Amino acid sequence: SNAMIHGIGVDLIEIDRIQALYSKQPKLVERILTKNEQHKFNNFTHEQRKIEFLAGRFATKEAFSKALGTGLGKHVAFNDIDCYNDELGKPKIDYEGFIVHVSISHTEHYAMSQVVLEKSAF
Amino acid sequence: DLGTENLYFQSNAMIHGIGVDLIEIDRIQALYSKQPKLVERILTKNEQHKFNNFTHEQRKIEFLAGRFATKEAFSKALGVAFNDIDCYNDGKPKIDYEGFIVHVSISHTEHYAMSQVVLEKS
Amino acid sequence: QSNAMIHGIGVDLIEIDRIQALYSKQPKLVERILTKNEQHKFNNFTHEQRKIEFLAGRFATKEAFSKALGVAFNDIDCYNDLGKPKIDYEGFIVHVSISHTEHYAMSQVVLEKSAF
Repeated sequence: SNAMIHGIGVDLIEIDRIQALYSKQPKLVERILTKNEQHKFNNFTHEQRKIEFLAGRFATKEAFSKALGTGLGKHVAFNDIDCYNDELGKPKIDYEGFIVHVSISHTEHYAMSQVVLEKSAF
Repeated sequence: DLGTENLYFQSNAMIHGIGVDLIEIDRIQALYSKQPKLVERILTKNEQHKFNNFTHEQRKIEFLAGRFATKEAFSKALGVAFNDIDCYNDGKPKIDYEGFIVHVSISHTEHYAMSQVVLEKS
Repeated sequence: QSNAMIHGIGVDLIEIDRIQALYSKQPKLVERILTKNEQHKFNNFTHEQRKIEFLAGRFATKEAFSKALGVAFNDIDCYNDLGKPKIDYEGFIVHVSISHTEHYAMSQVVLEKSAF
């Protein structure tokens, strides 16, 4: 554990899969998003923006899990990873022991997210 | 120290920021075909020279789409006009930006272009 | 050289259909792409769509690694440790991540410089 980066993660998600499931099970939102993220999700005036936000959050959490190492990451509830936005709108995640770097991108049909977990200490 | 909230000043991070961008090539094609002059707002002179010398139209649009994704990913990692961001090739893509070490990678498929950027402070 | 912590990064996005076509047409190319270890996993998949998916992810990983480095594809052994994908290459700490959807596979690689 001499490396300064603990791990990296990336996840690509088809918007139509998220849309399908949200339509088939609206309580999907409560299973992926924190209360804070739900507040945001419910505040979007446009349904397509809601689905994009949800897809981006799902991809981000999957990327975060992959950066941790799936063997550990699968034990972290989505509800416990709060991806919030700073004052410039940049996505952020706080997680003790790391400096978490996140980036999200959207097209009409896909959402993707990248996470790099930098170690906070030597 | 000094009692400032300035994030850059206080930061102990090795990575300054990361950025990813996914672009649908069809959108770039549409944009170019119905507004060719915007290429002057996206590409530097050297990039335009290269853009203009492509013999095949599809490779021309791919180059543009890849540069658009790169400038967006760079912009997101930095936290600067696109036509002042010169992404050149060693054939590795690279961006020189005073004060930083800029790491870039670009990938293309038939329908999508993507780029990722990681910035370290010098 | 440089005082940089990172040597290079790479990303590759690949259309699954293209890999499907490659395997259908020229199944012998797999031995030029996959290491013997990877071929073992590949051969062990009982579901056709999941083995093409595995192949596509490994092709993207080799492409991404190659781009980050700036080595033969079948000499780049990507194995799983907690299930995290890993590649050993002397001089670096190789960070890798792979993602799949129905139609695309992608991989990203960050080559961190080792303070030996």
